[PDB]
Amino acid sequence: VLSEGEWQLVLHVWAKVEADVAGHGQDILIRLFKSHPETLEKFDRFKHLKTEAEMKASEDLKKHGVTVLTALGAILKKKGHHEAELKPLAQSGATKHKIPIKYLEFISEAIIHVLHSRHPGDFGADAQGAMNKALELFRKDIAAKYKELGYQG
Ligand code: HEM
Repeated sequence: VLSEGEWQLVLHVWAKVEADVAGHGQDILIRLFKSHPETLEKFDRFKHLKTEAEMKASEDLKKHGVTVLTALGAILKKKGHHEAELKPLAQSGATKHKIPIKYLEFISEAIIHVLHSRHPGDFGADAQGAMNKALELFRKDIAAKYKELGYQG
């Protein structure tokens, strides 16, 4: 659980993300694929992208990043009260895409990296701490939903 001031730091930087959801979405996916290339194997229509520039020119990738960040934002705004919003992600992660929690740690690292690269002035230690706790809670609660659906990833 996060304190009310921790949630405000999370939503404060998140408001900055929403000034450019598409570009943040692209930088996060690209950072994920580069840091942890195994993750790119989950995306059938994205593994023909061989270069950073090709990934940025792909409209489908950009659209996907907005879909990912929109869902994540809607969860964060619930400040922990996110069972209704989380359940559909658990279901497709556990029953369709098979996305292990380690891969959610990978994209969590990418999110922190890009937030610090773009917003250092609104993402110092305390805000990094708060966002870390929020994503930790996200992963903890999706793991528990994964197991209720019979996925141990
Ligand atoms: C912050 C964490 C994440 C969020 C909020 C998120 C959200 C979403 C949403 C909203 C969709 C479309 C709906 C559905 O299928 O559920 C999607 C699809 C997808 N996700 Fe995730 N995702 C996350 C992390 C990941 C990671 C870490 C992987 C892989 C390494 C992944 C792989 C996929 C794939 C393969 C699809 C299907 C895409 C298609 O080809 O149209 N996701 N995700």
